Amino acid sequence: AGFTDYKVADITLAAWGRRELIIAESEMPALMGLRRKYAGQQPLKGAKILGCIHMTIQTGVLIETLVALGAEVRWSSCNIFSTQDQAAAAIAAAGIPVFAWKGETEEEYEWCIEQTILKDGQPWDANMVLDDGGDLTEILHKKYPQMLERIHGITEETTTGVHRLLDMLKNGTLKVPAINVNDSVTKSKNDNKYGCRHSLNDAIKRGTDHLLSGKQALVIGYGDVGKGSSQSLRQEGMIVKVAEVDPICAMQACMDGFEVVSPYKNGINDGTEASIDAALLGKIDLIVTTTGNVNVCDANMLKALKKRAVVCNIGHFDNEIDTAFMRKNWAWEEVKPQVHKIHRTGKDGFDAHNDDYLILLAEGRLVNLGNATGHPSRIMDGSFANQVLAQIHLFEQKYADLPAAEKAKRLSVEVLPKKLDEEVALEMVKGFGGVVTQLTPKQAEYIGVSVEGPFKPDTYRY
Amino acid sequence: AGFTDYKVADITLAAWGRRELIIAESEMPALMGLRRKYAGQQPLKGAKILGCIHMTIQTGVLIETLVALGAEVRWSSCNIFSTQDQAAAAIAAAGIPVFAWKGETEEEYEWCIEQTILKDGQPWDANMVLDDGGDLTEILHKKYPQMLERIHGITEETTTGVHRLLDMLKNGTLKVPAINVNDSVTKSKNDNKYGCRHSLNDAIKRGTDHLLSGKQALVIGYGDVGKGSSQSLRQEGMIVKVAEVDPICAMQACMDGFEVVSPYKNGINDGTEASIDAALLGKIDLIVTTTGNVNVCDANMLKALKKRAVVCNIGHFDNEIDTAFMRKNWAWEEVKPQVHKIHRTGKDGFDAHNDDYLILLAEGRLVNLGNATGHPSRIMDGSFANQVLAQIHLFEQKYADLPAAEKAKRLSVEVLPKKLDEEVALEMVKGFGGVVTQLTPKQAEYIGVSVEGPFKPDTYRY
Amino acid sequence: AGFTDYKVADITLAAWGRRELIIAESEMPALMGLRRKYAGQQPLKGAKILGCIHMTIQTGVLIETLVALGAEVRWSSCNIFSTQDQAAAAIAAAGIPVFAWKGETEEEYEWCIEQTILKDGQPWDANMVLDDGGDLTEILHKKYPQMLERIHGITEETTTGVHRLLDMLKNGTLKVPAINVNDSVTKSKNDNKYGCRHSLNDAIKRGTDHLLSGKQALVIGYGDVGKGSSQSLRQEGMIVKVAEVDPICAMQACMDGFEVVSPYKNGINDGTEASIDAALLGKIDLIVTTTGNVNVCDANMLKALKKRAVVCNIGHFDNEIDTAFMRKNWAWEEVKPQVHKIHRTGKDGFDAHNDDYLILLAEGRLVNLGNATGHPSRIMDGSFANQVLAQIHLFEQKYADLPAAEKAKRLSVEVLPKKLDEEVALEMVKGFGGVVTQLTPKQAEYIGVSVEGPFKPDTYRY
Amino acid sequence: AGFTDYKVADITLAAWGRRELIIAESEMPALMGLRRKYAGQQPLKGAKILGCIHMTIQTGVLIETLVALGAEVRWSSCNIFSTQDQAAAAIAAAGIPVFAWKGETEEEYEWCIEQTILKDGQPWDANMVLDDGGDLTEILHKKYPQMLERIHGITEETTTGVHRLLDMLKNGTLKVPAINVNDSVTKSKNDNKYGCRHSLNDAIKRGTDHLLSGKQALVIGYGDVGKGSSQSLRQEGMIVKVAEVDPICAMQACMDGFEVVSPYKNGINDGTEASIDAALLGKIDLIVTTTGNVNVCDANMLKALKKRAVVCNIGHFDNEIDTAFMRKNWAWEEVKPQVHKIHRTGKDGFDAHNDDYLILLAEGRLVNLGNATGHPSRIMDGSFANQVLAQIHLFEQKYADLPAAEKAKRLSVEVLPKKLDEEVALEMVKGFGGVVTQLTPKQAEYIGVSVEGPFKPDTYRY
Ligand SMILES: NC(=O)c1ccc[n+]([C@@H]2O[C@H](COP(=O)([O-])OP(=O)(O)OC[C@H]3O[C@@H](n4cnc5c(N)ncnc54)[C@H](O)[C@@H]3O)[C@@H](O)[C@H]2O)c1
Ligand SMILES: NC(=O)c1ccc[n+]([C@@H]2O[C@H](COP(=O)([O-])OP(=O)(O)OC[C@H]3O[C@@H](n4cnc5c(N)ncnc54)[C@H](O)[C@@H]3O)[C@@H](O)[C@H]2O)c1
Ligand SMILES: NC(=O)c1ccc[n+]([C@@H]2O[C@H](COP(=O)([O-])OP(=O)(O)OC[C@H]3O[C@@H](n4cnc5c(N)ncnc54)[C@H](O)[C@@H]3O)[C@@H](O)[C@H]2O)c1
Ligand SMILES: NC(=O)c1ccc[n+]([C@@H]2O[C@H](COP(=O)([O-])OP(=O)(O)OC[C@H]3O[C@@H](n4cnc5c(N)ncnc54)[C@H](O)[C@@H]3O)[C@@H](O)[C@H]2O)c1
Ligand SMILES: Nc1ncnc2[nH]cnc12
Ligand SMILES: Nc1ncnc2[nH]cnc12
Ligand SMILES: [K+]
Ligand SMILES: [K+]
Ligand SMILES: [K+]
Ligand SMILES: [K+]
Repeated sequence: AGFTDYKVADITLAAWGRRELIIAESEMPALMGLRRKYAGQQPLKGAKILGCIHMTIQTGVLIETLVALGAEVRWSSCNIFSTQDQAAAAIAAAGIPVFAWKGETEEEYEWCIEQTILKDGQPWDANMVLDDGGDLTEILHKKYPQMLERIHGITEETTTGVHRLLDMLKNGTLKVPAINVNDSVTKSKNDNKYGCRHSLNDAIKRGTDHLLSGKQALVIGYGDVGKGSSQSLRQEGMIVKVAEVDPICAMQACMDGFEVVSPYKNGINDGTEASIDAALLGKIDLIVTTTGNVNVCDANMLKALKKRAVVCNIGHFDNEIDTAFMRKNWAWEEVKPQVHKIHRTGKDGFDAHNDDYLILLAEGRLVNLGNATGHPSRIMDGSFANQVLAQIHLFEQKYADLPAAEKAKRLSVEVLPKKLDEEVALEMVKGFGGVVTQLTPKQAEYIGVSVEGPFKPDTYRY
Repeated sequence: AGFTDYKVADITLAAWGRRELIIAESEMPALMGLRRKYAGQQPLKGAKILGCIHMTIQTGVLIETLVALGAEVRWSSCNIFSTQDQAAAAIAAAGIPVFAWKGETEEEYEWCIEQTILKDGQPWDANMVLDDGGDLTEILHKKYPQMLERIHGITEETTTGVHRLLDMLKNGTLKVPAINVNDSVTKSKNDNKYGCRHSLNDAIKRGTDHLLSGKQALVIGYGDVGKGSSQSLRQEGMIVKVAEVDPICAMQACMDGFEVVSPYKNGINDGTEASIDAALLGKIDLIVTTTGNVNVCDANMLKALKKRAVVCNIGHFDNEIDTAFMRKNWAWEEVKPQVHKIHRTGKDGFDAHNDDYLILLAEGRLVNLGNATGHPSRIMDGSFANQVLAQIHLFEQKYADLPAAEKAKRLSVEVLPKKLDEEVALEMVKGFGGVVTQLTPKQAEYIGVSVEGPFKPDTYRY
Repeated sequence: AGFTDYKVADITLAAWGRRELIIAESEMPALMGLRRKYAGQQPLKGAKILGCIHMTIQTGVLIETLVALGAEVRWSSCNIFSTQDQAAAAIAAAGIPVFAWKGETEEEYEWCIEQTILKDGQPWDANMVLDDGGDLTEILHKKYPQMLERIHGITEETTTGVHRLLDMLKNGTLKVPAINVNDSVTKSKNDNKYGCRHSLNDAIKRGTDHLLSGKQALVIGYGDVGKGSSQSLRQEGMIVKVAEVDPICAMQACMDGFEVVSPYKNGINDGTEASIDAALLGKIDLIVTTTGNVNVCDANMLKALKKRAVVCNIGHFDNEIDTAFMRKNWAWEEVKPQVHKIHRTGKDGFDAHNDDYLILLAEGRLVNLGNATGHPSRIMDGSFANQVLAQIHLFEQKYADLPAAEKAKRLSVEVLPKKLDEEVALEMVKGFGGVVTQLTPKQAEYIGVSVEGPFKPDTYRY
Repeated sequence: AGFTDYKVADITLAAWGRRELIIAESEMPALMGLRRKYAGQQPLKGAKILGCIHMTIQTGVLIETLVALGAEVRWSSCNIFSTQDQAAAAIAAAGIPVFAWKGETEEEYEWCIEQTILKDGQPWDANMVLDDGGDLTEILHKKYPQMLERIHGITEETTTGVHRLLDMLKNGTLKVPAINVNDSVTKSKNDNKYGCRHSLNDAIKRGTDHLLSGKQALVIGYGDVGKGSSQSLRQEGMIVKVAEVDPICAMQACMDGFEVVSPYKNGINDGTEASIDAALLGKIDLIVTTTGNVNVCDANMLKALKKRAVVCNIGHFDNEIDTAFMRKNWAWEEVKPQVHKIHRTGKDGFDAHNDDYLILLAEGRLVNLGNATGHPSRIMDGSFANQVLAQIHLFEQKYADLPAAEKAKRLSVEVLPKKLDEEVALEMVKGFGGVVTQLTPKQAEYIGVSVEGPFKPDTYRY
């Protein structure tokens, strides 16, 4: 009962967090099916996992699934605003080291990751990594390279983090093999698209309580997150316009019934105020960045936006919006946590009744997790069942224990095989009460598949 | 001008067809852009293309683009009901050999393909093949192998035809290389999905004029065609249920807001009447097959359907529905072309006032093309720009002229490169008036792409 | 068998029309329930009904219901393009006088109405009137006032016709009592709104085969027809803008997720070209008029529309669009019946390849009936069950047989009582397989209604 | 300033509340337009308003508009869970008597109303009443008749309160005239419908964070609230079924694309368990009551619901659900405020891991206000502009000062005139940036209206 190896906002929130974990378990059949399937086998016995992912109720169910399969863990959040304090409390109260609270400073964010890496002031004997966005992976490679000599693999959650892993692999700087969890269909579709459909409008309502119907939105990007975000707004009755640099994604937006526009005249972002389509931006009530890119809602765009427009970002990092420009030039009036009016009158105080402001959500950080609770349990079930399978695979592979010759042929970034992707999906469908049909032998022969799958070639896009 | 090398329903429909071709050209900017870009170069000069694809207005613009780039062609439809007679007439009146009419018998269908293959009773000097579904490809391999010796390639339109090509490649029986046109994103995720969204409800309305809002539909399959078909019906207000054998596609259906059901109890299709979920099928007003598989709307399902339900197929071939069972056992009352009441009372004549019938559309053949006009020009623009690019590529490669050892290195089924897919998409977006944004050099570096694209890795699923 | 008292396009279409009538009966449970309920009673024995309403399959079922209840009728269509020739043929072949074909001239339209009014060159002994739009009503009042001395009532179908009846009543020129069928909920909602949702996109697809998704629409008006029309387009993925003069209707459009715009700068229609919002009109691909008003798509709007935009009208009369201006100034190229390219280059012939044209559907007449088949049977069931009830009521009232004192207290325009409106709706719900719940006595007492209804006060708006 | 005449949860929330009021003012152009138009005239100078309506931010803007026009007020909430504590704090900190907090007991709820009625232990000098649901109106009639002698009128917000007023009028017990604010179009067809569309899914997400897409809902009722509620869930991807006793509303549900079902076999609610459609209720994941009626989600329905279904009510009063049965028989586990697991195992404690529970939101009280923030400011703008106009009208009429014979002529429940309804709507449309078109004199004559409106007859249903 003398557990002290944690730091959370308020340990007394634990009972509430535990009640929400018990509900979440009932919403996560793929993940809880893995718990039941592998509990006796203990496939993660001896695993010591450094985890860095949004400390939500859903991540709590992931953590306790890893522990139930035999692992020890040390946990932090991968964003300063995404922790649910009741989830962090419930995990700490169960005797699991977690360093996470909603509303960390940047210094506290780094300190939290460091508290997972170090145990009693010395490097923990970690041997597995679970990451979301690549921050823990980067810190280990830059600051604790000796620890990577003992680590069998990294399982990376998100599009931005995979990009960072691939840059390291191309540069010969990745030191351990990784699984790209993002690119399972039961992750990328379910989480990146459907999760944002549920949680974007949720976060905007909680932050502002604004009517969305009848108002004008601009969604920057139309990848998986942009697709789900645009739907989140369109289904509420917003008039949604979409920006894109990828003409295939822009084609999908047109065919999906959106008008495709650019913030810049003729799409040319030459850096001048003259290039901004001021007429377009002057009619926009809400802008949402979804790109994983840098400065896609720039200073000149922010200057041109309609008065009282809402500005938010649902991509991984806040630099999608030039919030640095806003910090330098405009006065911030906090409405409530994660909601700020940015007064474009200047930086020297503000007029509480000034009409020329923007509303920035979550200080430009991931808005669904910052102003609401991120994706719902039944969606995160897919992503996190993938994470568990990937942790099992890399931990059983034992890369750190292999001779150097075996290591060279295994230093890669891989995806989960389609058969496992299908098995996760089947458990998700059953959670809805859906009934999948079984092919007859003649039908399986006719289309050239096994009755048990996989049902599509690896090239299939769904 | 003394041209007689054609067979169509009614040559006097040519002027109407030509008016619709001129409209369609204005709806097909990618295809007409290729005409403008390549007309001076004449990249298909010397090409002699056997074409087998639905003889619609959209196919007319494809044909005339190939001719405009230097090709000569001989053309037939790939389905007995999909020709638009005014399109066939306009092509024949332009001096282009075409053998196609709406409402062919099976014998006439085979004769029409044979009239493209033979000219003046002897093999035409063909050197290229454009196919949709693989029927012409199969006839050439089985009956005209000497002609394949001089053919440089096949460009195949559709999922079913690609499967047939891959079976041949794996068995060592494919004799010329092929391009899988289906799997461009501007084909598969445009034509297969959005095309069916436009044209399924269109065909049902033309065939029956039934209100769809408030009625119950069952869509068999949730691949690209099943996704577009379900949306076609849901957007009209149908209550849509979806069946699937692929749990990933079933998961998408659930997350897209559909109830996932099986015609069989617990999904087990064991051939007994007892396996049919009679309560489910007894409530269905419309069943649509979308699978490319065999007997997915089987005899026992047809016996169990609600009285007066509509039965149709939008997959390539009619054997998705057991129409043979219906021909053997039940009396067919033609309402009008491509609309039959199937009287479940028996086969010995019918009672015009019997209440126990099903309405079968297009005798189970592709319903969008059989009962309406298939996909609209602005969607087919994508598929057919891909076709032209693929014809240019295989014709310029000149496989038939290669030595045996070089043929061996090039005998493959390939897809178009992503850069070309993006260039097609860009023209389509411009056709909507969409404006694609250009990355700055810093943004392109940040995400690791060229400013000119491609913007996604080949693994990206959109 | 010597029946000659009719004029239709082609009597040989009768068997096809009869097959479609038999299907339509199965889609019209309220109307066929009235047939079964009242057949023995013959409540319309002795009725001699002049009917003027779109001679569609649905009107055929109405006609034969009146006849089955004892009436004699003489029928014409209320629009030159709305007849379905197979329906007119089936009615004529059954021995019922009908004068109607698709594609009448204005002179033929008037001649057809006159052939119902006259029998053997003399006024028919008509005693009831069923009208849609008020043309027959107007002709009787202006040209055959003596016939109105024998007529017990008029049952008027549509919003425009009711307006005309109310003007006559206010002016003391209406000569017989009328029932406003339009304002039953089972008419106005079902027909005016839902019918247009089904049939507007249907007609545009049949006329043009244009992709609608991703394109820009302007719907003029947001009453019942404008609401249904906007939904017909939005559900196809159009980007729909709405114009209105009624701020309450405009508020609904905003809340329904549409941008509300005016063709005129600041909404001020001063008659000058300068007042046109040329930037707005230059981006519109489709304009649909829904108002029942005059010149809502005027000459200056037509001049400013985007090249190749589609122009159509779904209100009752063609004068919603200034087609007279187009006839005077621009060359018309017929694509096919009810589809014309209007070449804005001038009136002296046209260039078949000119890019500066508009596509006008149905020459500006009701587009759903002109280019498709109007509303579906299951929707028209509501409107036409109301018509039958209203004919029974007015015929049984016997206004023409009353003393002058009784006539004065009965010269009114009335609606059907709510209890009958509910009974029609119940039969419609049952046709969908819907199950209405029965209030318990305690619940009925709690909300202050009878268990049998009516369930709402007459002020309720639904 | 020494003000103590209030009771709120926490006065230190005032500054947050004031920030949200200032935002809400920018979202409420009709209400703020009334403030600007009437501030100089002071039409409510001398008004002393007892107000009983949900103490939200939106109600704060209403209160301060009344005060800005000259009124003094004493305020309470009309529901124990609907107060936003920061709104109550901001109003109290402005020196306005308010007695309201989120989470009142029933005794506290009654005490709060009593603190508005009494000032310093004696009747306040009230002369106007603003009510939502009729509780304050009932207390005044039953317990404070002498106070009603000096009250000029009641302005009643909601359907349930209007029903109570009409019952009193019919029984001869209503003592002062009333305005039915509910039945303005800018109230009923804005607040009742669109408000629930925004706020129902909002409350469910905040209370449970459940994914809604792909799950089964049953909405009891399809009036204004039921229509908006069904849309709230359907737009999230729920499979929504609708129950109704009114066949017209049921017909609308069918035509809007919903399956219409009854909890009872054949719709017969005879009080036996055998009458429950157990198969139907066993598949429902969420039930929402919308009726204003009693016991529409009864004890037998609650016993039959699928395990872990969510149960909630968005009608005015909690007796739509038999929560009394649940309090008597089943154990309640509080998850967090306004979220309880109802364990169907029995009442003698509960098992935290029991799978057989229902999730009840807001203890069966109005869920949008109990678990979220009710309707958004831009929707409440309409309702509350109507409230202000109604207060001005009844206060200026001065009923309490009239002689008995004149009171008799004015004792009524009336609605606001259409012209005012349109003027409210126009301000709302301008708030979206919408542009209403002005009729030309010829067009106004053609349809029989004034250029200034009203544009529709009083019978028009929108
Ligand atoms: N908040 C969440 O819950 C959540 C969930 C999943 C992923 N993410 C993050 O969201 C981001 C996007 O992820 P994704 O999976 O959608 O990636 P994606 O690659 O599928 O899509 C990003 C899109 O942005 C477009 N884009 C890039 N630069 C642009 C610019 N300047 N203007 C317009 N469009 C531009 C690209 O063309 C691409 O289609 C990543 O940072 C990812 O880590 C967040
Ligand atoms: N009519 C058209 O215009 C049109 C357009 C494109 C393609 N097609 C044809 O439609 C068919 C489908 O093409 P696609 O691109 O959608 O292929 P696809 O592979 O994307 O989808 C077919 C789906 O059917 C499912 N399926 C197979 N057997 C099943 C069964 N017994 N029950 C339920 N689901 C089952 C598969 O799991 C798969 O997801 C092919 O024949 C293709 O050639 C028609
Ligand atoms: N084609 C069909 O099947 C069909 C069906 C029903 C009715 N109708 C006809 O459609 C028309 C409309 O009927 P409705 O029932 O919708 O009537 P409605 O009164 O409910 O709606 C007409 C709307 O037009 C608006 N309007 C008038 N002038 C306008 C202008 N200049 N600009 C913009 N908006 C303007 C009005 O404000 C009103 O809301 C009538 O002519 C009716 O007879 C046609
Ligand atoms: N929560 C909110 O923000 C909010 C907003 C407006 C009104 N309300 C309240 O919601 C309730 C409904 O208001 P409304 O304006 O929609 O009223 P309404 O009269 O328009 O609709 C109620 C509907 O319930 C139906 N109904 C009655 N008993 C039924 C039963 N046993 N089963 C099924 N259907 C049944 C009626 O037929 C009717 O159509 C009222 O109590 C009102 O005060 C709440
Ligand atoms: N609820 C959630 N938990 C963890 N990671 C997430 N990413 C998005 N939503 C999430
Ligand atoms: N199908 C139809 N028949 C008759 N009148 C109509 N009005 C609209 N559609 C109609
Ligand atoms: K969550
Ligand atoms: K077509
Ligand atoms: K029809
Ligand atoms: K609110």
